[PDB]
Amino acid sequence: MKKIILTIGCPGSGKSTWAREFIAKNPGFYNINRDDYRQSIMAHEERDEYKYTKKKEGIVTGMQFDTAKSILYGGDSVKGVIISDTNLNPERRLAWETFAKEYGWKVEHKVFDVPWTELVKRNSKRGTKAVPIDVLRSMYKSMREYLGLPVYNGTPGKPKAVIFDVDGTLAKMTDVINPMVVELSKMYALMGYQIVVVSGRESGTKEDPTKYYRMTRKWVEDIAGVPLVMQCQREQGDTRKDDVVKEEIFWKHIAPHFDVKLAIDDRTQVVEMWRRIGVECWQVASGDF
Amino acid sequence: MKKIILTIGCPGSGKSTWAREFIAKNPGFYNINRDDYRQSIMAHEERDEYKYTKKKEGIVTGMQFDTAKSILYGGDSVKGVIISDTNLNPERRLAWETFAKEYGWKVEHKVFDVPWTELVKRNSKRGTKAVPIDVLRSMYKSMREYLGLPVYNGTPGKPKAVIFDVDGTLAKMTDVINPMVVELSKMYALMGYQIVVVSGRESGTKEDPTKYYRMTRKWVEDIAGVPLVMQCQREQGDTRKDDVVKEEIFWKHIAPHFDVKLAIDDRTQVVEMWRRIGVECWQVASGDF
Amino acid sequence: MKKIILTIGCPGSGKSTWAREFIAKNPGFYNINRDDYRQSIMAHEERDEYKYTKKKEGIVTGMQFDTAKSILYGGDSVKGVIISDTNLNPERRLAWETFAKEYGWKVEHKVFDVPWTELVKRNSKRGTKAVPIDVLRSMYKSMREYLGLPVYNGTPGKPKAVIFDVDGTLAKMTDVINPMVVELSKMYALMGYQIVVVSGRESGTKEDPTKYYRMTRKWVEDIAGVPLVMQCQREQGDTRKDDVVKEEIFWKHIAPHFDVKLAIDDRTQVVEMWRRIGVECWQVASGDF
Amino acid sequence: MKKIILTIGCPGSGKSTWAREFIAKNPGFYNINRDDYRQSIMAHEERDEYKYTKKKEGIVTGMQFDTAKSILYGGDSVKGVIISDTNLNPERRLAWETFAKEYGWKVEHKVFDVPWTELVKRNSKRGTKAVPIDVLRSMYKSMREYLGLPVYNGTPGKPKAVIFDVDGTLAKMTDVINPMVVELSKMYALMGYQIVVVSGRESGTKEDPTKYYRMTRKWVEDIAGVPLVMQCQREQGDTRKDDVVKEEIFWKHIAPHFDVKLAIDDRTQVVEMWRRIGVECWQVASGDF
Ligand SMILES: [Ca+2]
Ligand SMILES: [Ca+2]
Ligand SMILES: [Ca+2]
Ligand SMILES: [Ca+2]
Repeated sequence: MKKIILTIGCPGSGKSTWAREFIAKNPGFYNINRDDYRQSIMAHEERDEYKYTKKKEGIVTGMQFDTAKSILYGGDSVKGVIISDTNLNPERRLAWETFAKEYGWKVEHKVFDVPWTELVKRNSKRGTKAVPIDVLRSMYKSMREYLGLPVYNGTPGKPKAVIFDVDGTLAKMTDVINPMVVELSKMYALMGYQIVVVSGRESGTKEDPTKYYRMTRKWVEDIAGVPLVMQCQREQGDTRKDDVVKEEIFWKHIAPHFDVKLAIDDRTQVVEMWRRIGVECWQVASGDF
Repeated sequence: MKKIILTIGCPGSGKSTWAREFIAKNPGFYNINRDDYRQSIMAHEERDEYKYTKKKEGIVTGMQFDTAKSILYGGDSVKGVIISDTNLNPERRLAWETFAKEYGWKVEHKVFDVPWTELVKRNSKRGTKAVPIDVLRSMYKSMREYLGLPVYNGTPGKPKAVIFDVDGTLAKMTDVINPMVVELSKMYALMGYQIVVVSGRESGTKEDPTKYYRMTRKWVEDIAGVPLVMQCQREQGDTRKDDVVKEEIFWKHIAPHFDVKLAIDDRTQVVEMWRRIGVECWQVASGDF
Repeated sequence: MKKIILTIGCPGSGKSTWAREFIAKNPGFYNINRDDYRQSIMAHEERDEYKYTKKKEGIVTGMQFDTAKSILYGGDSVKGVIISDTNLNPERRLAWETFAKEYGWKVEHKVFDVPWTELVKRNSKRGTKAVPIDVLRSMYKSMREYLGLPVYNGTPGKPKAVIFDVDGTLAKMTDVINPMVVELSKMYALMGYQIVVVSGRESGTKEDPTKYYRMTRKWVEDIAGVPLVMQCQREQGDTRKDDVVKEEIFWKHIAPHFDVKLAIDDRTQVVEMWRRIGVECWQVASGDF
Repeated sequence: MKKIILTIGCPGSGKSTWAREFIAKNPGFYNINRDDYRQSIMAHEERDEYKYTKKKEGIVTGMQFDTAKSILYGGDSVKGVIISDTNLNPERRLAWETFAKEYGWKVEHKVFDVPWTELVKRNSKRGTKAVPIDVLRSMYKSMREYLGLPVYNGTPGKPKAVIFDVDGTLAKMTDVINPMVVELSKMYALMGYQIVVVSGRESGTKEDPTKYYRMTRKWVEDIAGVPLVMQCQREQGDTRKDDVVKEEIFWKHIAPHFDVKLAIDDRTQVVEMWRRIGVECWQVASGDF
């Protein structure tokens, strides 16, 4: 049975580099792509900015299926076709499976799951064919939904709480307290909120695995006076992205003991994470690092 | 007297497009540029990512002055040279004036002041030679300092206050209140803070110039219950960027009656503005629109 | 009646620059193109070299008509479509007219006739999407056939003859004779051939309109000893390409009095011309100027 | 002693791809290049066509040595510099050795000898930064002079002769004779010239190593009636370029028994070869294959 391969990825994920790579080695497959159709029918030049239209889209979609059927109804040399689109919308993925249903073709998937941070890096350098930051975020959001990744919906029972970062949030860089924010934690203290403190600093070093955890705990507790309830920090020896560390700490140490209602941070890649998993977050300062 | 033209702009401002344009029409001038030297001495290809080095920089700087003196000490056909760099660091601008001092050349300036928002648009589409978002912000920050633009340092006397946006901040889009944030305004109400409300919505329409100001004032005051003290909104008929509107409203209506200690918003271009002028700001949600 | 515009041109003629230009101003038309389809179905990157296949072509053609019918059978907003291909093969042009026949659409033409020399200039600088020199020549050859331009088939009656250029052919640059070639003219003298001499040098200058014609005639006749029968040269004040001058001189002064059986030259652009119009030609030296 | 590496190659030879490759692995070296300086001082954009000037050149040269001395008189970390230019002019190569002489640096060479045919292939696809065909030929001509490759100056003693190709020269493609050319051989027969015939066709096949040599010899001798004196053809099993085959046959079988005064061919790559080695050649037809 001839196959129809759908690539599943956000722009910059690797879909195309793969499609060409593949097709080159597997003579028999052929590439079909929206971006290409979108540019060709406008005779656009690489540096042009395509304008969105419901009309042009229909056209483009039509061009896809028609070419699909048209290349899949050829010589017994045709192994199948690749749809190197983002394919992140489900109603669209379904559309393909149904279409391949009433013609006798199977549908396969080739995923290109790349970390948010890496997608952003490439996007910015995509240039013209780059994609706005707000659409990349949504894309990735749909990719998380396709992968099944979790979204925190709360925690019935346990007390509500606000999370605070240390570097750049409560502290400004033996640094000095960031007034307005430290006050915040103390105001959420009045209200009746539990205050969990968090930090991406390594707990300590090889020989003193808590050197920094201790130095931080001291600071927070004796210079900032943050009435915390629980403090968490990156374990010594962890070289994974801040992105990933704080999520893991949230799920394994926070989520199951608190009803998180807010998170305060400054680092963009972290703030971006809190919001994906379903946790409101306020960035207290420009943090593009 | 031969001249040495320094272009003053952030990347994407227009420096180079101008330099080539100019030189083409004014036979006699010659271009000198860091970026070019930085790429040539590494034999880099357009798509390569140059790595920063204090050593390589020295080299590059040396290449500049040497070529400067070398092209300015030529035939009486040489009108002068253009330094198409960002030239935003002052210690560097001075260096040129002193150098041109001890050789008999005058220093001229050609400014390319482009709105932040426009710089960001182009940067993202610059591709490889694009520049990280954090360095663009600093660049622009230096450009504001060179232009003399104001930076709010506070207001001795008048009462302290926090500013709140409406669309997407206090309200989520007859929309519904955004819980955590509306609570914030009320908590800053306890403390003893004056709460100024702000909005980029047009006050009203041609015939009803306050239709929206009224609809907003009602909402804020009777559904959100925000104990504001002053409400400001974009005057009907204003088609300038949100960026620009709220700054103007700040300087002409807020700054002179309040000691602003914080601003709450969600729209990135606005949050970016509050911080340039020296006003802490917390983004309560992803707002890349 | 909806229209289907076929652009007629060799690559580099201007087809695409026009299509985009047009479509931008005439909202309603849409671009369809082989090159685009050829690259998309291979997921090729700009710098890749497509490999020709009878199979892939069929595919591409199918993609054209299908999209043609598919975009021409849409909303009453669709004015028509543009086929920005070379469309130089007639069997192909016919195919379109017949197709548009059995659907109710008219076929229009938009020609982009550019001089050979200019096509070659652009081609070389086309880079990757450039086209081999032998295919450009054929293309252009088909364009001449579409324009109706003449092809010399001979001249029944008048005596046979060989044409010789002067600069770089009979003479090497008061220059000195090019031995082997001057001998040639004299050998074609034995055989029984009439020898017509030709030159792209201006006959003379403003005030002495024959200064060079005379200087040449002297040389040819008294240092080279070429037993010519007729000498022709570029009239003083003619700034048109050598290409064009010698063709005009051929048709208006040579073709009607001689049965040309060969032409000797060295300048590529001229040799290229002699052969298009149906005249054998031998290049006696590298002449890429 | 610090080194100054001169790359020796025609454009497209590989100089730059190598320089970047090298420098990346050998931290300590730095690239200096004319092309870069030539573009930077005009603020040209990739797609611009630089205009040659004796003035701008001086500038560029000055920029080289100055940067050379300037980067070679730095920290003990500087291993040396690479001059990724064509460096094909000798007066220029000398200039470097003398310069590095009066400063204490040694001069090294890194050659990039690529076949003519391959240089032409890449050039055409170089695009903007491509180089005219006439300058490539000269470049390569200088490269042959630097490599020491031979240039035939004649053969005192042995009889003079003209060489003729078969495919496309004497024959037009059991093909049919090309009238005007076959007549030529017979006319050079009168004069008193020896006629050597040559062919790039394989002599024969695996089992019949002369099948084609015989078929050709028959044709030439009994249908064209060419009064040859010696026939040479590509030995069965030789898959090297026509370019290379005929040169080898010339040096090992022709040059030492004849005083070649002309060669007739049609294939461009072959005609290009005859002329490099110092043998006049006439292309009888467009042969870009
Ligand atoms: Ca932080
Ligand atoms: Ca808002
Ligand atoms: Ca000539
Ligand atoms: Ca041949």
